[PDB]
Amino acid sequence: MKNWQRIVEAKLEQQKHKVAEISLENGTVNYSKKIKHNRNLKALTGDEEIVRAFLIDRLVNELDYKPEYLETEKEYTIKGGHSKINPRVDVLVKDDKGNPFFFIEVKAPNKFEEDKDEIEGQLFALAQAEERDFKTKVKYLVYYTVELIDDEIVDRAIIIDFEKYPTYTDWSNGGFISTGTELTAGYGEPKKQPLIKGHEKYDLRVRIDREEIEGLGRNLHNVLWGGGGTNDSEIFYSLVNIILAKIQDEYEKEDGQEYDFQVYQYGDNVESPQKLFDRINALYKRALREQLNVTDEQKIAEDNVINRNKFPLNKLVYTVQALESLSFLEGRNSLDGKDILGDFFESIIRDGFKQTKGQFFTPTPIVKFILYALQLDKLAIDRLNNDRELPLIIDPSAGSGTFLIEAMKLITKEVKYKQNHKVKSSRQITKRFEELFMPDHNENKWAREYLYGCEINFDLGTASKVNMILHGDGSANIFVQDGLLPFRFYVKETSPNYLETASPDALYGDKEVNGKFDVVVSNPPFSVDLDTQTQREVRNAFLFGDKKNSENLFIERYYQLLKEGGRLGVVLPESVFDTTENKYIRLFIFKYFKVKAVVSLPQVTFEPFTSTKTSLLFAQKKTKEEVEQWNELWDKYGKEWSLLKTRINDYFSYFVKGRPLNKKWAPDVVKDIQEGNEDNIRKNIFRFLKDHIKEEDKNLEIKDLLIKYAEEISSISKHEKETDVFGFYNAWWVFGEVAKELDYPIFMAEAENVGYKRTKKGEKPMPNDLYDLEYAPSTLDCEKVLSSFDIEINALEASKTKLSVEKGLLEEKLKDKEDKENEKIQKRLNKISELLETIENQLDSIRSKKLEVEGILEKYYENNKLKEEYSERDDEELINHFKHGVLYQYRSEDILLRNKTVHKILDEIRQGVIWD
Amino acid sequence: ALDSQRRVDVGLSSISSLNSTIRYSYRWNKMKLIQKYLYRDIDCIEPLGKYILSSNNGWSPESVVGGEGIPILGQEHLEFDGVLNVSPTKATTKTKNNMENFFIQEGDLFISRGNTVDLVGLACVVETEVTEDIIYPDLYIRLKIDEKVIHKKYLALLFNSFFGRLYFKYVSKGKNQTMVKISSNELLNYYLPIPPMEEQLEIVGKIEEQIGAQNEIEKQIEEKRNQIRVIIEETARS
Ligand SMILES: C[S@@+](CC[C@H](N)C(=O)[O-])C[C@H]1O[C@@H](n2cnc3c(N)ncnc32)[C@H](O)[C@@H]1O
Repeated sequence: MKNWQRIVEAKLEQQKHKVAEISLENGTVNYSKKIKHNRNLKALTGDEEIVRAFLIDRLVNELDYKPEYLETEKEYTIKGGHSKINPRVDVLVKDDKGNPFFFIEVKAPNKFEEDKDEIEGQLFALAQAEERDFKTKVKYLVYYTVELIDDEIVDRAIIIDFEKYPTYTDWSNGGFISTGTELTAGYGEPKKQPLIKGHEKYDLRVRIDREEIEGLGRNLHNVLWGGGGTNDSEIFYSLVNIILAKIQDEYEKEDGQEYDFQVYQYGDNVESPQKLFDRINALYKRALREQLNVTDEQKIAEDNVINRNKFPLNKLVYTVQALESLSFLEGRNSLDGKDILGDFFESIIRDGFKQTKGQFFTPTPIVKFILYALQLDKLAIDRLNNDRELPLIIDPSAGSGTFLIEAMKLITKEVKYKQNHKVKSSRQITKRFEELFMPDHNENKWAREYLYGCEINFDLGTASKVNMILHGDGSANIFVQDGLLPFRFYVKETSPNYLETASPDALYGDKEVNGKFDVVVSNPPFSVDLDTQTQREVRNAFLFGDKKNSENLFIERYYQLLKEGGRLGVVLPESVFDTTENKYIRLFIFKYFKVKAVVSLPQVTFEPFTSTKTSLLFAQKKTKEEVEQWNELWDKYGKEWSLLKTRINDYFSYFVKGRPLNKKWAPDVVKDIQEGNEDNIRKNIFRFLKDHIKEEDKNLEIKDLLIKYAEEISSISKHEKETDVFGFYNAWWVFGEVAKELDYPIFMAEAENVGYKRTKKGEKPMPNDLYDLEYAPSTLDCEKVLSSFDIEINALEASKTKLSVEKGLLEEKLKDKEDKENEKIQKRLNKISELLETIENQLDSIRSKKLEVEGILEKYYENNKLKEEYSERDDEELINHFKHGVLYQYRSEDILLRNKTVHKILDEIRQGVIWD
Repeated sequence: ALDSQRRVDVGLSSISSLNSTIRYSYRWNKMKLIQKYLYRDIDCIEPLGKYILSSNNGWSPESVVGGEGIPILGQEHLEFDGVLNVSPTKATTKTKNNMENFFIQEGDLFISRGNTVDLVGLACVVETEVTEDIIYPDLYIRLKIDEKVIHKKYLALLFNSFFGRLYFKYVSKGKNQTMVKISSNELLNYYLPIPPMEEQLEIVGKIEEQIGAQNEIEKQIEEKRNQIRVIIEETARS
């Protein structure tokens, strides 16, 4: 049972005057006979009636108002079109002059965010009728509701002046005018309670309920967006700036003084929507002088918290009023409000941002596949166990911070909740886990140290920062200073900076490499369009900056950031894998990286924004010993090829072209020509060609072989174009020779579907083919689904037993009555009896499914743990149990890591490849 | 069994096998694995770039069904038997400046560039008398080959066989499964089993006889159709 219902019942019962009675155990409500009712109310219609009764009691007893001026349940009869309408008004209180002092509409607290559409259907018609009949003006309209904070009932109300905004246009430009949060006694002008730290009533809300955030989101989509305006970037940017200003408010305003985000309200009545622009602009400078610490005087001077041409201030004041008590920095403290604001803002980004070529977001299913396929959870657990640290993840092209957000929510969930048994219980490990995850109010506290990022777009940089603040991080490490800038330019106030550090590498070519990060995940842009202000990095900092393909620079950056043994999972375009022009980069990776998985992706992945085939590359940086071994083998086989080229070209000129023998040739060449050791002649042809020769070629004469080949032997003879890095040898020949010695297996797979299809209209689910959700929680509580569920049924059983007893008493008291007049109410009692039997019928029906789900729990669960045979959810039967009926709740949408059964690509990733 | 795998375990040494560009990808390595399985017992595997003389891409201007202009073909005229079933339905009414090589001649090899992933790279040979000049659309390639080593119809039959279908289902580069476009680069780099010309003629003869059998079946079919017509006519007349 809910405590607040009992508190309200006790508060209403403690009043001296017994005018209204309620009984939750019997589920009945009774009122005094003074007010006429057109129907016999016998069942609880909802919380609305209780709130109305509480308001009536508050008006009569606490505010000392005369009851004769209060009117409730007023009946109206109107003929609308071909039908009849009977609207009702909740509370009417008129003064001595007849004007309505209180025009109060009562609605349930849990129904406020979804009943707004009916408000227009209940208020405007009555005003129009009043104007048609008496041509008078109503003074103030009051909308009242109750809220529960720290077991205390607080009042949040909206007061609208009808005379101030006589027209609908003026009311819309007013932006949901609310004169005061609370009423005032002694005929005083309405006054709002300050929102200031220090007083629990004055303080903001920290217990954020899960449901009203969805109502706020849909109201913003239906009002701010205009209903017909969707996917507009500037409105989203204005909302982002407003939220950033609010964040700065909680950051700087601190305790002992009221916040400046709320309407200061020096006067009793709320002022015009104007005279707030200067406030919000100065506040928006305090932000970016405190958080971002920008050093652009022109950008500060241009202000532009909003744009006045496309963002009218009425929507601004609506947004400000809607977000007064929703403290974002402190709302994450509560368990209930832990993830509410993050989901709210990710929904804001999802619905409202227009994305297209150049600027579009990586879908979540691909991001989670990338993060899990790197075994990032296991890497983090091993790092915590061995070195008492977490992996140092960076995303050098983080647009909206999707990769970083998913990495945060993955590491926290895996280390703290899911795979917490893997980590050891040593005292040092325990204390490190204490300063990392334990406080449980800000579990994403480690991110401030172990999560970096780089974005070139300032707007998306601010969006990423505010998103990742609302998800729990401080978001200090996200940089808006371009991905490819040198490591010296990345500067920020906080002292621990792993991106500043750099040092030249002898193997790389004397160029500077960072070598500090563990994991590098990114979605590289198709075309970097590197800025012309700093073009020294194109030549000096990067090996292949002079080439036409400037996006292939990103791969080189991934070599500099990673540590010796680091992991790299990126979505490279398919053109990198199959195009001759990109060959230089493909020889680059094999030089320094251990390719481990190439997962192809369907072209429906990025629809509708772009239709190009992309592939996933998973690689691991190679240590100094392996790359020096590669260098020495390359040098050896390149020298051997260099000798073979000159020898075989000398062989051609004489033995085929016919040019006389000369003594200026190699001694082995000249003697093999003179004494005719044709076996060595054939052997050199075979070794130089390697492939391109068959078993027929060995017997056939060398001269005809050379004539037939010509083109192929010339192609093999020609050396490479990149030079310097490779060393004047043939890449194909020497690469084959070296790769014969250093062979390792690469895993390749293709996905046909990715679990979704994003047409221009909307998403439609499809087979996943990448990973499979768990669909069955690993922790199911019997008492959570049992006791609370049976409380309702046994309370109803007790209520129906009491009803049966009273019905029997009425039956007897009518048995000693005369039948003719009895018949009508006897039939009414029969209707009551059939209602009771049918209601207990559906209670018995739901008790049957209760019994069957209890049986399923007993069959599949042993001490709230999934058994080993049911641990890997290959059993479609249990899955179908959870995703059907009433078991929709308590589902687990996490990605399932089977580790022993291979069905989908992620399982083969996590089993086949080894990261070491 | 091999084609329907969706998972390939590729070694590093396997990358540089007749590659010359160090291409590593799921599609390319799957194609190489299938080719290795095909060409296991078969020998004399040879590239098509050595025995190719020229390749010319056709082009087709704006046209409407009919139009009383010079006729043009359609994508349905290509056949698996390797014979171009000439039956144009549309024509172009306006004239161009040059049309010398845009007509179809007898004994030519036509390659399908853009079509479905199944029917892409489909090849045909023009064997009937062309008579009137007809324009062949852009989704075609005229292929002139070394006649001494490889026969014109044998290449078409190979391309229409699974030998070419498996290669072109992975080599094709298209934005959707409905249209994938091949180019001349893979035609240059394609590897073929090229037995002695006697074997090619023997294969062609077997295909022709097994197609003539089916021709007997449909000639029986129009015999039945004519029987239906005769029954209707005799019932109606009297
Ligand atoms: C790939 S999108 C989305 C990235 C990430 N998956 C996300 O959801 O936030 C990132 C965008 O930022 C841009 N971008 C990021 N880093 C850049 C850089 N260093 N130089 C130029 N553009 C960059 C790219 O143009 C790209 O369109």
